[PDB]
Amino acid sequence: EVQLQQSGAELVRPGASVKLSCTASGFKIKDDYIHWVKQRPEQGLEWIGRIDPANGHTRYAPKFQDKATITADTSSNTAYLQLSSLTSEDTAVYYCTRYNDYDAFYFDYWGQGTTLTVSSA
Amino acid sequence: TGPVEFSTPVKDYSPPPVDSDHKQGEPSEQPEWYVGAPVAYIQQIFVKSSVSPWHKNLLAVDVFRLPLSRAFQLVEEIRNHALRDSSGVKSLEEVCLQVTDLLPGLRKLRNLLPEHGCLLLSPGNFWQNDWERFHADPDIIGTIHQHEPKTLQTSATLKDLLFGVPGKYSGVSLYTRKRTVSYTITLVFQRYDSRFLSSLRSRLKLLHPSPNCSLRAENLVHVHFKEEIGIDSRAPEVTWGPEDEELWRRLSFRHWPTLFNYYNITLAKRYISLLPVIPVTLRLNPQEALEGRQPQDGRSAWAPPES
Amino acid sequence: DIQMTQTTSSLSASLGDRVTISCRASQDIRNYLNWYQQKPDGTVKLLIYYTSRLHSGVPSRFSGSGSGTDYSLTISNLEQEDIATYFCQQTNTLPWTFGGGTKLEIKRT
Ligand SMILES: *[C@@H]1O[C@H](CO)[C@@H](O[C@@H]2O[C@H](CO)[C@@H](O)[C@H](O)[C@H]2NC(C)=O)[C@H](O)[C@H]1NC(C)=O
Ligand SMILES: *[C@@H]1O[C@H](CO)[C@@H](O)[C@H](O)[C@H]1NC(C)=O
Repeated sequence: EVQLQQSGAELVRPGASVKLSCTASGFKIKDDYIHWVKQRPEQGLEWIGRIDPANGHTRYAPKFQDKATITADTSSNTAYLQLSSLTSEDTAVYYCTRYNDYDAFYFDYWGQGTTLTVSSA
Repeated sequence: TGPVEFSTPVKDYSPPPVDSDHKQGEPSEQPEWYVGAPVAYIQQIFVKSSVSPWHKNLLAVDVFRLPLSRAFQLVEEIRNHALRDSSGVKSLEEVCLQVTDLLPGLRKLRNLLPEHGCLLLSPGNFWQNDWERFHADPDIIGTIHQHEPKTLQTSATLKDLLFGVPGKYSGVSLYTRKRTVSYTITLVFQRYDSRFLSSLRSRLKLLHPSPNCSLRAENLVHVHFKEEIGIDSRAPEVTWGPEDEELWRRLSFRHWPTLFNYYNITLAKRYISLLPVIPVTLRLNPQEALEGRQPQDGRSAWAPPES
Repeated sequence: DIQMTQTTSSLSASLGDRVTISCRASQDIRNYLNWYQQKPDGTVKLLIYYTSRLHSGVPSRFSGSGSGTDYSLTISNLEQEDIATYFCQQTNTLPWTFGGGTKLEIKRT
């Protein structure tokens, strides 16, 4: 019943920026944090950061302090992830997730993930 | 006259505005006293236990010692609990109610009620949150019932205030019925933080899961106090049902006013909010009590009135 | 940070056989471990949180155990649908970190 619908695949030139999206169904984003996780084929899963859509308090991993910018809006029940100064290292699959328990902090429901490609082509 | 009540859902709660509306709407369902922020939010952690393989070598003293031994660790965990991924408040210190001094003339109640810090109540306040004193106490029952009046009084007794539980759920009578004393850790909050409260509840649930528990935890309850003018063994299993929540209704009608008057806090014009109870279940064993057996075992300097 | 290590990158198995997956934390994480399943199509699913609490709807085959710095995930009997990649995540210190992940296979020859 709870779904997190993510956008389509992306392909941008290096040095540009992308604005990923995450539509939520079956619940309202005010109720829970929305997270973003980065997966590369050989580096496993990396936690990027989270947001609290009630007050907009975002905190990030120290790796992604100058790279990520997570924003959400309640009206469209959608969360967004922004990556700036893209390079060949930033190509990965980015997942959207939340949690509802606030001591175990387990990621509850996941999106299908959006593949991001960076190449001069 | 009496304590009136009004209940609101927990899902989306915010204290009513104090003076945004000069006159409330005519068909408004809210009571006219439900105006400002509450004096305090009372959060109760109901701790129930059961000695599953009960056998005949258990005594009445162990019925108190076994659950109350966990009280000190539970209080320390509650006090040191911090929301690890907070967006607002983090620790209990930022939200719980601060009390400075007891009223003068309560020298007898000093070192039995907390001072100069958070207003957290538990049976450990008898031994001053010192597990060493609790372990070295020769008569737990004597210490607990030391300040019990010999006759019924309007004010709530010290044991009732610290346990936060009606008398029928405690007392040495439960030993005969093979049950176990159940107490309550009373947290008094100055501010309401939904995320901190949810984290605390989930942390307690993770630490001490309660089987067969389906408590609703759906509504707050606001209580308004009007002015007063005179001018073979089969040990019972821990059961959680509709009577376990709203257990504060079975306390004395002067419980909360008695507690708050000790710190020179008045409830005459104002109201308090009672949060849904947090269930905590402990699994205890008789081997703990047998190994903790002490001299001065079956003799206590306290005889309940039996005529 | 806390480094989560899954020693085996791949793990051959056979249907019906029980499968155990274990990962090691860099330091004490106080039973704050989460296990996730990633299907080959890319869908990610939570199996177990804390250390052994089964998520709602997850089959009873999956079970978890461990304390301190060592933890493990066990599957009672392997089904065809259980072939996927499994990750462990610690939630003790705020920068959550994931393990490398273990991929399941089928015994051959
Ligand atoms: C107990 O509380 C009452 C109010 O609930 C205090 O009464 C007032 O205290 C303020 C403190 O700043 C004084 O400025 C007022 O003049 C007091 N008014 C009256 C009518 O007493 C009272 O002082 C408190 N007592 C103690 C011992 O703390
Ligand atoms: C308690 O829960 C268990 C597990 O779901 C199940 O037997 C039943 O729902 C309850 N049993 C009793 C005896 O209350």
